Amino acid sequence: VRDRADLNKDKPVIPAAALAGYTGSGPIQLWQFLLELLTDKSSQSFISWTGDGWEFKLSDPDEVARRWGKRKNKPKMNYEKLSRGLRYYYDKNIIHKTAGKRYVYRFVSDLQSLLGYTPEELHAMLDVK
Amino acid sequence: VRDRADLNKDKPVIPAAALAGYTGSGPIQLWQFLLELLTDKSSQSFISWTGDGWEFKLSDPDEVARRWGKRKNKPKMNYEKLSRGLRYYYDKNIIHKTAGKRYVYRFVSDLQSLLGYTPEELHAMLDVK
DNA sequence: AGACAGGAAGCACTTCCTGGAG
DNA sequence: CTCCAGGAAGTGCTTCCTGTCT
Repeated sequence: VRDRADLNKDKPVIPAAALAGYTGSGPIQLWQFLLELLTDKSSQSFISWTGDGWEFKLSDPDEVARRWGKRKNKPKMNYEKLSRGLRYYYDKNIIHKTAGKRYVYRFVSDLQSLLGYTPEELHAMLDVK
Repeated sequence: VRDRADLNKDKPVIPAAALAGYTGSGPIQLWQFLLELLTDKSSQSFISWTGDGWEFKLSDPDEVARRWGKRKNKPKMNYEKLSRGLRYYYDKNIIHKTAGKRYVYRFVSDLQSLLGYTPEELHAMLDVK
């Protein structure tokens, strides 16, 4: 059995650069970035899936903001501003706020027809219940 | 003498990403993009310094646009549009258009005191004139 | 107080287009 | 024609602020 296919490795399952390159959507966007962090085993301490579908929660809001800023060269980035970005998604039907729960948002389920992966397949690949 | 791990190889003398990080100017901008290609030995075939100060020339506009498009994930990018972005630099005083010379522009923001380099030195680190 | 909704203004283009000069 | 100038509209935030709830 020479032809070995040991899947991927230890890198974000859905990296932002590739997603954005694939869709030719322009420079990387906030939701694409959060998607990368979420499909990456290591990032799991400051951002994770709540287990309920596409609902995710920013366990440590500032760590996520710090990286968002470091990624776009916006040193003064933080959650108060990062979140304004999310609120604009409410109309564009991309992400919605999970009312009543601190730091909790949910992608619209149509992300599944774009990614090709099911929230459950993604949960499995990583490790969440 | 092992401490001879001191190179000056084939990587841009001024990467756009690092320049942006150094200034914390946000996503890579077009003028930073062209700066990187101009300070990269391997790109002297489609874009290069004309030898007069910071005057540069797009010897192959389409290749520059293509590359520009690939950096920001905008596959439909062409010179027609890249040059529109350049024109918006006139009122911002970042670039001046050499009149009577196809595809020739000049950086006019004070690049020397921001990069620390000199038109001459950069000309030296490269083989231009 | 911090989380959160959304108005307002600004930034750096990207995309479309009229129009003028060589 | 192609280059080139610049108007006008739109995107995806970034930055700032009022106001509400909790």
